[PDB]
Order: sequence, then structure tokens, then C-alpha cells
Amino acid sequence: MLMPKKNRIAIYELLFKEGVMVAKKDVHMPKHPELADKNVPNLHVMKAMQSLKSRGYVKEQFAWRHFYWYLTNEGIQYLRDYLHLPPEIVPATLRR
Amino acid sequence: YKIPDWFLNRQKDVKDGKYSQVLANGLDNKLREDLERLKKIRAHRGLRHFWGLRVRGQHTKTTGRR
Amino acid sequence: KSYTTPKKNKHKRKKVKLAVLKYYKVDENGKISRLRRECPSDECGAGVFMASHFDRHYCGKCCLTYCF
Amino acid sequence: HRIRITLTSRNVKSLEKVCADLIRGAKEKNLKVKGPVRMPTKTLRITTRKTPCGEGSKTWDRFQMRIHKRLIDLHSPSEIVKQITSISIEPGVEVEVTIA
Amino acid sequence: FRKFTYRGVDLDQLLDMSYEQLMQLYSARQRRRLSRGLRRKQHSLLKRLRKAKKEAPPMEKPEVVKTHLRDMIILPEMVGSMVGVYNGKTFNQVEIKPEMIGHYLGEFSITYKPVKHGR
Amino acid sequence: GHQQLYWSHPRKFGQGSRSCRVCSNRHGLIRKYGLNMCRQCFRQYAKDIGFIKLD
Amino acid sequence: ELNEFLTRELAEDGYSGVEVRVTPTRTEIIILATRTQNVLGEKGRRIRELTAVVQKRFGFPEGSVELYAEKVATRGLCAIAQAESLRYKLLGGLAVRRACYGVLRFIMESGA
RNA sequence: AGCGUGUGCCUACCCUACGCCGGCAGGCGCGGGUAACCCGUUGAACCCCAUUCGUGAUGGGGAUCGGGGAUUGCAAUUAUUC
RNA sequence: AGGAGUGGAGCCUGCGGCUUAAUUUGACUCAACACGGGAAACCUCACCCGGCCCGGACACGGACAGGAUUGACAGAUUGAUA
Repeated sequence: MLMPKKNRIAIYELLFKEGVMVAKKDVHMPKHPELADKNVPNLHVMKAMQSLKSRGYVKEQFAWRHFYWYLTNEGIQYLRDYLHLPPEIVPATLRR
Repeated sequence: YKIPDWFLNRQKDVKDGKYSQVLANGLDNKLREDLERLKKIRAHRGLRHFWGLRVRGQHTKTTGRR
Repeated sequence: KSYTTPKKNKHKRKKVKLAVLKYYKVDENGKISRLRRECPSDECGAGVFMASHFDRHYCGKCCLTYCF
Repeated sequence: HRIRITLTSRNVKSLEKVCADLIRGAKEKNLKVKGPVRMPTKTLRITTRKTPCGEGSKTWDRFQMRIHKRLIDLHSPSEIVKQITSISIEPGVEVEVTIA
Repeated sequence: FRKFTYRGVDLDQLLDMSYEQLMQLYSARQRRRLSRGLRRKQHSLLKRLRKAKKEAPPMEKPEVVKTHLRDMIILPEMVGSMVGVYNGKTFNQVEIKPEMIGHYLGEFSITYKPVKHGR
Repeated sequence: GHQQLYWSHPRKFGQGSRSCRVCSNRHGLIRKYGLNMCRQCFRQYAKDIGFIKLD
Repeated sequence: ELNEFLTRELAEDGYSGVEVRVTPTRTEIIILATRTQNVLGEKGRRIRELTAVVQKRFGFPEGSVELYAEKVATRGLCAIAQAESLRYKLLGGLAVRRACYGVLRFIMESGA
């Protein structure tokens, strides 16, 4: 899926801000309900996330019509390397 | 004699733009013309009339059996 | 299975090596001989050059058009 | 001061013992109360075919869902009501409190 | 002997008439169709056919300009044109003599094949 | 352009506009009381919603 | 949908249903699974992943939903706890006869 | 009369009194109702009573078929419906 | 024992047949045939006739920033302002 690097980085940052991100299975919904400011389409979310699923950086779950993605440890390292953040700070799921 | 336009059988006629209740031999001669117009212009409605079929969106599969 | 009417030829990109070399003409001194017109738009300023068409002029970014 | 509780439930006995426990709270602190006014039950009704296809004799499920609705009118101070409404409520019950 | 009409108006009087006035002449369905608006949607293919009809060449019956649009009213503007009305199979050629005003384009091309019956 | 075409055709009404919130199916839709859940789907989840069979 | 989503998620971790409170300011939803250690994961990690994920789908206010994941007392008498127990005995590669008796012998011991 | 339904997450599309205009479908201003609160005391039909008709395919029956008029919709022609 | 009937008639409707680019289909005694909640103008849609799109994850190799690739108004051409 060819998509702007602006969108792609607003996806990966949002996955790293929490340790979790969701999306409804609707290709045609032109604005993701969570990330509306930076106009990321909903299919960019699904394809950018299934990319991480295929090479096993993120855990998959699906109920009724909604995707639920959980960030895993090697995916955490990939994202702080691919976003270039401090290795001090973690996603908001290792915070108690 | 003041019977309004909505009360007539031939309202806003195609040849003359006229409102008038058209009676027996007139109505037959003007019915003939209304079908023979649609026959001449090759319009679906008249083609249905020429083949002796039901035109107004019926299902002919089961009904209209001679 | 076997269809009669032959398939549609797909678009291949006409890649042009050093397309910046055509956009400008470098001078002997530290200056420019910019052949192409710059797009006088708000979305794109002095960066984007217009297209040198054979019966018009067209911008490739903001889709602005100027005719002879 | 004329403060109106609107209790709504799916299950009777759960809403019946709550409306009783709120009217306890009105008598334990001894302020006047119009009793548990019984608003009519709402039987929501979905009558769907049983078969996922249409390939049996034409049977139909007849689902209901009863919604019991009670209301309690008090002549109370606001803080006594916000105290009593917190005490001993259970998942079957749904409580509104209108001031005026 | 006599020249074709519409309601009580001649063709150049039909052609010399705004849509605001063209409404109140032909039938209720078409009046509504015109009143609903001139198309800003993908159905501006109505207007694109209004541009493709206005490529009338020098003296002969014009070339076949095809459409999928069956939902189009035969205006007096159209009359005399040579249109290809689509069925699924055939772009049927139709020369639109002026008695066809008010009717739809698809009203002149059968989308079904006429039935005959065998054993 | 294809971006104009791709999703042009309106989806504001008809059973091709709405679908099951479970099944994602264009059929046997129960719209009553804002369920919007397929007649097979709701028959599975009737108990879990609070739809007891009595009469 | 909560009950379904939790079934698809905590299947292997011994899921036996959810119970929801709609208490004011605090939507307290209690996962009722057998192995408490395996549902909260590493220092309450996975259970926080479930809090994070639920409100994102159900649009609850940021930090106005709390997931607890307590234990079923006498887990032999929950059917969906014995069905999920059995399916992972069968998917383990155990003979069906063995697995079914194993469940049936367990719940009749458990006091059914 | 009695079951009932009624403004929707996405979901866009709610039930309607009230006042004018129209023969009518309908259009217009204008409020109530997220409901034992408003439509609504749900003035329903068959029934009831009083004229006209009179054994005639008749005022039974309302199919086919012509012309016209309104609404929903992006679009109704192979007639949406009225 | 009877009451209302149905089977006759006109139409609504489903099924076979016939037809057709296509008339998508499943179901054929009770236990198929106003049944698939199936009253389909578009969508639905599976059918058939046209025309776009990739929404071909990922691993490996050539390409390739001396620019891989993306999108693009006229004109043509198209049914289309694909």
C-alpha cells in the first residue's frame, strides 16, 4: 500500500503513544475516528498494521467488524528505532 | 360552463395544448391516434400495443392468458 | 477462458534521466537561465515550475492552466 | 426540593428491592415521599424466523424484553438524595435523579 | 401538409424557451426531473451529452453519439440528432423525430429481446 | 479521475447502505430499536442482549 | 460484543464470561477467567492492553473505564470454562475419548 | 378499540398535532414528543340509522387502457407509489 | 356433523417450462412453490455486457535517488469531468 510517510508516521506514533490501536473494517470510511487531525484514511491504518502483523511486530484480534492490534516487544524496539525516540520512555502499557 | 380543467379526460392535449372532455367517437378516434403515435415513433409503449401485450409494468409469466 | 477482443496495453512511465538539467540552464557565472515558468499559485510558490506544452501552459502539482 | 428519582430496570425483584431501599432512606431520615409510582412495563418484541435459510416448516422465535419503570417523588434536600442513591445499588437497576 | 407541434407550441418556439418556462409545458415526471436541478453530480453526464449533442457537423444527419444514459429526457434541443442508446448488448442508433419529446432515451431501445415460444 | 468514481454511487438508503454490525451482511436485518443485527446474528445474541423466550 | 471480543482474546487463558457495572464515572467491567496470572500477564501488562483497547472501540472517556480480571470459584461448574478446557485438550492432540472423560470425570468430582 | 412504533454510533432516513393554500395526492409557515407527558381520549372499519337504485352484466365487479397532476430519490421508461 | 372455503373467474405473487447477453440461485410429497425474513429501479447482486482499481501482506534478487515511483487540465478517445 503506497501512502504518505506523514500519515504512516502519524499511525506508528499513535501505536507507540499507547501500546494498542483499533480500527473498524471499513475501507471506505475516509477519516479514522481516533486520528482525525492528520487526515489518515481508515484503509491506510489496516494495511500499515497488517504489514506489522505479517512480519510479527504486532498481535492481531478481530470481533464482529473491529480490528484490535497489540504492540509486542520486538515491535516496540522496531518503532523506537523507526520513529527515533528515547529508549528511556516506553508505550503507556508498561506504565503502572 | 365552469367545470375545471382537473375534471376532464383529455387535459393538456399534444396536438393543440387544449383541455376538453373528449366524447364517444372522438375518444375512440383520439385513442387510435395516441397508440398510432407510439407505433410510429417506435416507442416501447406502442411496440407492446402492436404485439397485443400488457404494457403498464405487469408480470406476463402467469396472467393475461387468452 | 478464451476471450476474442485483445487486452489493453498498460501505461509505462517515460522516465527522463536528469529532468532538473532540462528545467534549468546553468550559467558561466553564479546565476541562472531558468527556461520554464514558475507556477504563480498559493499551494505551490517558487519551487514548482510549469509545463512547456505545445499549445498551452499547465502546472503539475496544483493543476493551474494558462493558454496562448 | 421536589426532587424526582426515575428507576428503570430489565429485572423486577432487583428494581423492587431498590425502590424499597430508597423509600427506606426517605423514612430513615423522615422526609415526605410519594410512593413507588408504577409506570407501565415495555415488552420489546422481536419475532424472527428460527431457520437461518427458509428450508423448514415456517416456525418463528418470539423474543420479549420487559423494561419495568418506577418513579419516586421526594420533598428532600439534594445532598440527602445523592447520599441515599449511592447506597446498595445492583447491576439490574438504572437510576436517574431530576432536580426540578 | 401540417407541421408537427408539441402541446400548442412550434419547434423554434420550443427551442427559444428557458428550462424555467420549458417545465410548465411537458408532463409532471419531466417537470419534476427539470425542477430537481441541472446535474453537478457524476450525472453531469447529462450536461456532457448536452456538450456532445452540440457537435452538430455540416449538412447531413449527424454521426452516432452513444450513451448509457437511458434516464435522459428527449428535449427539443436534442431533436434531429443521431444517438446510440445502450442495452447491455447493442448501442441502438435512434434518429429522434420531434414527436419523441418528453419520452426517455431508453424508451426507444429494448433492453429485453422480444419473446417467441417453442414447445 | 478514479478517486471521484471509486465510491461515487450514493449509500444513504436501501439494504446496500446498511449492514449487520456482527455478520457484515446485506440481508435479514433487524432495524427495530436500533439493533441493526442480522436475523441469524440476533438469534445467537438474543440471550446476551436480554431477549428471553416466554410467549 | 465485549463478551465476544474477550472470548476471541482470552480463550486459552480460561475465560468464563464478563460482568459489567455502569457505576457513576467508573464503568467497572470484571473479566471472570480461571488463571488470573495469565490474563493480567507480566506485572498487569495485558490487562492494561485490554483497558486501552476497550475504550478506543466503545468511546468511553480517557481513563473512565477500569478492567478487573478476578477468579471463578469452583471452575468445574462453568460450562464455557469446561468447553474451552476441552477444545485445548483436543487441539493439544489428545484422543477425543480421553479428553471428554477427563472433563466429565473432573466436573462430577468438582460437585455437579 | 386493543397490540403497538416514533428523532437512530457509523446511520444519512422519526411520529405528528396546530394555521393557511389546493378538488386531490400534496405543498407551505408553525409547535409537541427520545414518550402513561406529544401525535392521542389513538373520534378505525365492519356494524348502526336515513335517502337513491331495482334483477338489467345494472349504480354489481373494477381488470385492461388513454390523458393529466403530486411525492421519495442521483435516476422511475419495462408505467416506484399516490 | 358442519362452517368458511380453495380448485372456476380477474389480478398480486412464488415454481416449472419457454425465451434470453442474462433472465443468478437454493429448495421438489407431507418436511419445495407470498419460502431463503427474497415487497430487487441503483445499491442489494451472486447473473450477463462494458470500463477502471489493487485494497498482490511478507522474504529474496535487479532497478534506483545522476529520481524506483506517485498523481495529474486541455486535446484525442471514452458512456463517463476513468
